[PDB]
Formats: sequence, C-alpha cells, structure tokens
Amino acid sequence: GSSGSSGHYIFPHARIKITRDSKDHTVSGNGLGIRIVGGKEIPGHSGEIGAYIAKILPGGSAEQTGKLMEGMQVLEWNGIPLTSKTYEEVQSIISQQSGEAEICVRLDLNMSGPSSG
Repeated sequence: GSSGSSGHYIFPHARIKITRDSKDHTVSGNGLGIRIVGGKEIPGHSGEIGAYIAKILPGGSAEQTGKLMEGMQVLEWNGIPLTSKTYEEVQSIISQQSGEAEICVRLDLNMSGPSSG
C-alpha cells in the first residue's frame, strides 16, 4: 500500500514487468536474468545513492522486453525502493521473488559503469 489513483512520476520512467520462464537452459534457480547494484551514487542527483542495472544476460528475461537496458537507474523494484540503500539490501530486495517481477527504472538516465564481466 502506497499509491492509489494513478501512480506516475514527475520524471520520464519506464515501468515494465518481467515474466518468469519455466525451464529453458538451467538447473539451479535464478531470479530472472536481471542484475542491479545498489549503494551507487547517481549521476546528477545531489550526492545521492541508488540502484542500477549492473548488466543484462545474453537474451534473458530482462533483455527479452527490450526496453530494460544496462546502465539504467532503477527507481524502484517490485514497488520496494532501492534508493538510499546498500548493494546487499537492494540485492536481497531483488533476489527474492519466485516468478515474474516488476521493475521501475528511469527513462532519461545513463550510468555506464566499468563492468567487465
């Protein structure tokens, strides 16, 4: 419980959902091919931390959508905000959903981190 009548933001964001795929090519159990790192300063914000999509798997659930892109600032995930949190905390928030999930990222925004692997 938080929003009711219309839940839009003042800034341009892209609210896309991620559906879970039943079997494909794995034998462990992951929380969608979506990775986001928290406790990272935002480019522009007044010395504030947030969460951004570290990277995206090769043709995963996140990439499946097409919208979601690497180096994108995630405003909120599954409703739960990641801003003003920590990598771990965030992760936990993310790594905790058996099935489709909802992500709230910003449109006009690019972090671009030194992510090799």
